[PDB]
Amino acid sequence: XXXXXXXXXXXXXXXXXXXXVKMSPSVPYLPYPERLEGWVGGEKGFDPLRTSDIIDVYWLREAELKHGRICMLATLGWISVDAGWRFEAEMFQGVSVINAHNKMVEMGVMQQMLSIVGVCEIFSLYLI
Amino acid sequence: RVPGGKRTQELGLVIPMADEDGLTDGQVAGLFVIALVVFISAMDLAKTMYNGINPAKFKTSKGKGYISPLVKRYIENGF
Amino acid sequence: SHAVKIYDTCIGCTLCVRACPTDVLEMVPASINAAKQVASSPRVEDCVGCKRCETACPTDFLSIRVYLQDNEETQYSLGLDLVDWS
Amino acid sequence: KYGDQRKFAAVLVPLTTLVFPAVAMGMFVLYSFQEDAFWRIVPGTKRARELDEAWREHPLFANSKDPLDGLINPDDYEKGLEEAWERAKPAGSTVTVKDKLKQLSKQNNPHWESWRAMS
Amino acid sequence: GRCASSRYLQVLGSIHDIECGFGIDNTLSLNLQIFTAHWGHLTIILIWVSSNLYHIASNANYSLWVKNPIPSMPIAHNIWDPHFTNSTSTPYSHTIITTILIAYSGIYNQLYTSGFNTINQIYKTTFTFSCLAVISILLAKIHINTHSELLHKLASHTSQIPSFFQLLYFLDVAISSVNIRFNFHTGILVGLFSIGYTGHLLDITIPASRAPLIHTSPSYLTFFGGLKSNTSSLYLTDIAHHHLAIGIISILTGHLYSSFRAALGTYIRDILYTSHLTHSIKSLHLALSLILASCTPLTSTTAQHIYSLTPYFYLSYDHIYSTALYVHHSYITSFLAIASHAHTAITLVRDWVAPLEQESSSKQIRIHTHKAAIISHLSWVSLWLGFHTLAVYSHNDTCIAFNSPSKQILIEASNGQLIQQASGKALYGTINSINNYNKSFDSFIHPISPGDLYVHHAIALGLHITVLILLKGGLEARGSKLMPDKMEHSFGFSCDGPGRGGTCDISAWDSFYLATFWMLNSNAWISFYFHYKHLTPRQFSESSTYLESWFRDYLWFNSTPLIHGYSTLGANDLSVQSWSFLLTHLAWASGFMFLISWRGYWQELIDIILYIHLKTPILINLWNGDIYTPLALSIVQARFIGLVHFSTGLILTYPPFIIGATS
Amino acid sequence: VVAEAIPRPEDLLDSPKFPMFEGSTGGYMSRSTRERHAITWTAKGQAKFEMPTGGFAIMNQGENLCYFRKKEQCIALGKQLRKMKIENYKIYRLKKDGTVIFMHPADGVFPEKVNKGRVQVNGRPFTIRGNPQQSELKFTKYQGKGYEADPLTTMFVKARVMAFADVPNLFALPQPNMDELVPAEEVDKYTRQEYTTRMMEALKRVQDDRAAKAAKSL
Ligand code: CLA
Ligand code: CLA
Ligand code: CLA
Ligand code: CLA
Ligand code: CLA
Ligand SMILES: CC1=C(/C=C/C(C)=C/C=C/C(C)=C/C=C/C=C(C)/C=C/C=C(C)/C=C/C2=C(C)CCCC2(C)C)C(C)(C)CCC1
Ligand code: SF4
Ligand code: SF4
Repeated sequence: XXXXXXXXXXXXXXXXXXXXVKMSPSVPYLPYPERLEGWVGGEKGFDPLRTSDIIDVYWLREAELKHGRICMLATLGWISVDAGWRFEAEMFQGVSVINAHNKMVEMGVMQQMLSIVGVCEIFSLYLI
Repeated sequence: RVPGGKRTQELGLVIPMADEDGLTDGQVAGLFVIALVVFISAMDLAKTMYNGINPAKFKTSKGKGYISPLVKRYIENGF
Repeated sequence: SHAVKIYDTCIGCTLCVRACPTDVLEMVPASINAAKQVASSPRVEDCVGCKRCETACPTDFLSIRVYLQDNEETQYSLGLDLVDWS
Repeated sequence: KYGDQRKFAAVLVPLTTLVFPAVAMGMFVLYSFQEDAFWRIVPGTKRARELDEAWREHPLFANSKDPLDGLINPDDYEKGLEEAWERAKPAGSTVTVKDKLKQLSKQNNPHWESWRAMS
Repeated sequence: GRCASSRYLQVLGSIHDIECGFGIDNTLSLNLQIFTAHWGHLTIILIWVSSNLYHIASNANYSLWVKNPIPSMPIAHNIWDPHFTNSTSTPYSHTIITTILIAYSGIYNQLYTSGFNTINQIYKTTFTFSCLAVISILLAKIHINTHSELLHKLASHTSQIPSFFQLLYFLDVAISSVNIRFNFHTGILVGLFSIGYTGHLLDITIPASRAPLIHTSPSYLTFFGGLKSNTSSLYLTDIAHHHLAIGIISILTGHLYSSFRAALGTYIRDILYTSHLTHSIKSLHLALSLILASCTPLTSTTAQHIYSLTPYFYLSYDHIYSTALYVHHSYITSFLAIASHAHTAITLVRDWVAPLEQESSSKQIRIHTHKAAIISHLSWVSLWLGFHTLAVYSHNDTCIAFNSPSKQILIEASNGQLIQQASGKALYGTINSINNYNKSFDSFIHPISPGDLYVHHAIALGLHITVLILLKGGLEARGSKLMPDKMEHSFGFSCDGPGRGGTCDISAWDSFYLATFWMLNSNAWISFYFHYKHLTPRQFSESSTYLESWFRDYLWFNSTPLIHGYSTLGANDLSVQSWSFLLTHLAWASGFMFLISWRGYWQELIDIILYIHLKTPILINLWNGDIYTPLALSIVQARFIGLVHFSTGLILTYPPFIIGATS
Repeated sequence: VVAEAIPRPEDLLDSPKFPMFEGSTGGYMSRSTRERHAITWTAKGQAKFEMPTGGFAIMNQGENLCYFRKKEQCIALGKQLRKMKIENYKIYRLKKDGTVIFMHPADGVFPEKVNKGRVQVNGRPFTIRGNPQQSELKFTKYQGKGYEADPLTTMFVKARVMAFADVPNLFALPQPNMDELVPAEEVDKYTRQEYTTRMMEALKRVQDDRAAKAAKSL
């Protein structure tokens, strides 16, 4: 029973049979969020907090991918800079990753990257 | 400055001016970029408000529309 | 163009017809009053809006009512002389 | 120096208070001669007709302008009205409910929204 | 056929009257247009805030004013005008340095109190508010698309039953829902915004006002009183505690209506149905009227309490800030107050369904049953106040012109004095029961004299007459004895013809037009009272019981520095003030002809001018007038344009006088 | 009634039908206007009259013909003539192409005199106060034009006003079941006459449920 009930008006509604509801496989006690059906991850059917009951999934999957992609790079960046991989050019002797951000924004190379990320994200905003 | 008004002259009220610049040209340009973004978005919004809603989109536009699951609840919760 | 409406309270005065400066109103036969006649406004496209008909109507509240429509004005409803809209 | 922002002013002030206002006035007087000019307040514009017809094409707003819209079963309403009028019909009156309503719906106002003939 | 020159005025007179739009067919379109307009207006507000913050950051001296605020003066923005002297130096610049304007808004004290210390913080704030403007416009686009997507989802929508058409009424349930809106407004937008501002104060404002202290401990919530001695303003700890209390109260209140679930909270309809109300809450004009009537006490109390209990650092030390803020907010709240009545009249014209003739069930019905009694008693109280204020003022004027100051009728303001005495006893009992006493309340209670009594009677007269005109217009908007069909016509229309006695100024809009003059006059009285008492409390206390004192010791006397601004002796930094003074006098007088001279004269004049143009050699072969036919302004347009000129002149003539007198 | 052959005023220079009139700047503005109104009449004596466009005139003992820009001027001259016991005057509107439209004594009988075959145009069968409230006709055919409503609509809204004051006996409209209704429009069961039976049974179920719920604490 994908539908929340079976009726014609929501005063004489006949709720679906309890054993016949679809139910999420991740959270077994919750009904399946049908708005997620069709999207890639929509087989674990995990959406408690009901943030897809309110917001178009196109937005959330856009935000989910951007977070994951940006974290996959950031995790690699932190690991490599910590293991010690400073770029070939000089002026890149930040000694430690934790102080790399404040060091580089002082040097002047972070303002460049923030601009380059900014323009691509503004282009992303038009795309989204 | 040539002050006017009794109180400014009889109290010595002065208007200090910074000898520095305030904001550098780079900061003004950074503000102007986002001002231009506001400007483009506002022109688009003005166009959309001028033309208004198009109800006949269901005959030509793709997709099938969407009512968010909370919007349905708000519909059937009352008015 | 304005909107000149005639209501049932008309008693066939013919004063409204006589007061109209652009021949908007006319008398039609009827059976709702002792005069056996009521006013009609077949040509409100020529109604300038002077409301002389309302001044001339002697019923308790005017049996003829002129509703001004300024976002509707035509060349006849404005009395244009120096300029033609046709 | 405390100046050096006047380099921005010498371009922006003449621009936004002379070039933009003049271009805006010229564009406004040009827009005034479009057939679409002020289509939301000026009667008899083409776009107003297209918008009204587009609204009427929507399945929800088909019978939206009808003041009598709402009667779920108009046949039941008409039958009940006819039955109620039959018991109250005065003596040998020859007026039926159907033609009475038909002639009460048909009025004679030729000069109403006649501006729907140009665009 | 096509239009005439009056098309521009006709269109612009209802350019934002979205109910009068031609394509709009349903409440869905109206509500969505209104919502998008709200988003655009919020964007405009955010851009204005960012504008002020930028100009304080770039073309100003916040970094120097913050150091020595009492004698220093803030800068609004630079002056770049090619009309000034390219030689010498203007009176607005320190010789070769750039030209500047002194800010009289009060943003400097606002930012200083809020915790700003550096220009960089103001620049970042400007950037953030521009970002918020972008966000608001994008939200407008988002909501337009979501509603259009619901509309498109009606291409996959059917109830399989004839009841499917019921969905027509629920398409704009997002905007038109009331219980959810009330719950979330009163809870989040009020209470939690107050709580967040308490957090802001505790984290920044109080830390950046004194020596370093404990980690924002609960000792930051005090109950001192008012007017911290050093900065002559309210304690920031008191402000944080006040916002915390208001936030808690409003958060608790916000759980009242049934917002998200049908099992919690009571419905507003059921609340009204069992009370003396049950109004038509689906009217947008009614909601607008009753929220404009809510912003009016808020703005009036803002004007009163920014001055009486100054909340910003060194705000009382500025002789121009205190008057300018009060006058500005008094004018804003007067406009909102008359707006409430105007939209109540529009509600009665457009969005009110009434019973047949006698069903006295609606509140508007019961008001309309005895509307004549209301208007007659309002006229009586207005007449009494006018007669007995003007007559006593005339007595004082005559007896003081006749060298007899002791023959005046000076009613001691005993009732206001009793209220002040009770409040002062309460405050003194509060203070005496403190181990940290010797507090100050600035102008919360002020010396009240017979002049105060007479001015208060004049203000009550003005309020009574403004309410009289507005209430009469609202109650007779749907029909009076003179014109018993007024609800068949528009809210604003020219007249009902010269017959039936003559019917000039008969519409409800004409009642608003008449009432705006009285709103302006009452506001002028209030502002004159405040400014006169501000300039010299002693001279006001003694010589303000006769109107000649108001004419001489205030207007004629205090206008000396302003007229001397630019003359044949040099110029001051008040030159703009004097020039704007004269320009606003010209604007005020220019609107007299739109009010006194009426259309037909000018229509004949325009016909003569058009005759000339169609008779001039070259013009006639290029322009026959058939396209945009020049016509005299219509009657309602003429009244509105004259009202606009009069309002602009009366309002904008005052700030130059304030600046010349106080600065 | 036979319309005459009123020629365009720019092609009838120096006509014997023109009355002797002084001539002023008040005449119709050529070079900008092409629509002219013409009034013709037959007089008995050369009685002086006043032109509607300034200046006086003397009629002709036979036919007369005048040209004016506005119908109002022609009607004013017609009233002036009729005061002099001159009937049989006709007023024509000349189109730009020269088409002659017969306007004032439209059916040959003056509008103040009852003539058979006329029908009350723009007539409303009630007192002026009988018009429906503007608030009732919002977003209908008569959005801001309550005085244009047909009498059936006025009676319908009057009955609605009568009904929507007995609040306790009203029927609240059931809330639609959005989540489980609303399939694709191709997914319908047709049977339109059965759909009203489904309406009847569903509304009966709704009313029975409401009565059962009300009879719990009432
Ligand atoms: C101070 C108020 C004021 C002003 C300025 C005017 C102005 C005018 N009245 Mg008027 N009038 C007024 C009050 C006023 N009236 C009042 C209270 C009444 C009582 C009913 C009348 C009754 C009245 C009648 C009955 C008549 C006039 C007429 C006139 C016009 C003839 C004078 C003229 O053409 O000069 C030019 C106008 C000026 C204002 C002179 C100054 C022009 C400025 C300084 C120069 C240009 C500024 C510059 C271009 C800036 C550009 C604008 C900016 C946005 C860029 C003129 C438009 C007569 C008319 O129109 O006949 C021709 C006429 O018949 N008036
Ligand atoms: C910003 C990160 C982010 C975003 C936007 C999304 C977005 C999405 N996820 Mg996803 N996910 C994430 C991180 C994220 N994910 C992480 C880190 C995990 C690993 C645990 C998962 C595991 C996961 C599964 C297993 C599934 C999804 C699914 C989905 C989709 C529907 C769920 C929804 O509506 O939530 C979108 C909205 C949010 C995520 C907002 C949450 C923000 C809250 C307020 C933060 C709360 C956490 C907080 C940091 C912890 C507090 C700290 C302390 C107090 C304890 C949607 C596209 C489902 C799917 O594929 O559907 C198509 C699905 O089955 N996600
Ligand atoms: C989340 C992504 C991310 C971020 C924000 C950073 C941030 C930083 N890295 Mg880094 N890094 C990352 C991922 C990331 N890293 C990964 C994945 C690797 C492994 C290959 C590294 C390897 C690395 C090294 C070896 C070093 C840094 C260093 C630095 C610091 C200085 C970089 C600099 O000056 O700009 C340099 C870059 C630019 C000026 C512009 C580059 C062009 C941009 C990044 C691409 C275009 C923008 C946009 C993303 C378009 C792509 C779209 C795409 C989705 C299709 C700075 C704190 C330096 C450091 O900390 O030591 C001093 C350093 O030496 N990084
Ligand atoms: C017989 C005389 C008479 C009486 C008994 C009243 C009685 C009343 N008038 Mg009133 N009135 C009168 C004459 C009178 N009026 C005249 C002549 C005018 C025209 C100026 C008005 C104009 C007027 C207004 C505009 C208002 C009233 C109002 C009222 C009521 C409140 C009291 C008030 O405002 O008084 C104050 C009265 C005045 C300010 C008017 C001046 C009084 C006149 C000059 C007295 C004339 C008396 C007459 C000469 C006696 C001759 C006797 C002799 C022939 C034997 C009250 C019912 C008010 C109301 O309706 O509130 C309930 C209100 O708003 N009256
Ligand atoms: C229409 C009548 C009217 C109105 C609207 C006002 C309005 C106002 N008065 Mg006021 N006053 C009035 C008549 C009125 N007064 C009369 C007749 C007197 C006696 C001379 C006073 C004496 C008075 C004093 C001493 C003070 C005020 C103050 C105030 C202000 C504060 C409200 C207040 O406490 O008033 C009190 C409420 C009333 C007076 C309402 C009474 C209304 C009745 C009908 C008036 C007629 C009464 C009658 C003459 C009594 C005769 C007695 C006799 C039989 C022995 C407010 C603006 C105070 C103020 O502004 O301080 C800053 C203040 O201190 N009033
Ligand atoms: C490329 C670039 C650049 C350039 C830039 C620019 C060119 C800028 C400009 C800018 C600008 C030039 C800006 C402007 C702006 C404006 C604005 C921002 C305004 C706004 C407004 C609003 C927002 C409002 C609106 C509205 C209205 C009023 C109407 C109705 C509707 C609405 C509400 C929408 C540089 C090199 C530097 C740097 C790099 C990048
Ligand atoms: S004046 Fe009035 S009552 Fe007389 S005929 Fe004309 S409409 Fe009828
Ligand atoms: S308003 Fe004037 S022109 Fe129009 S019908 Fe009445 S009298 Fe005739």
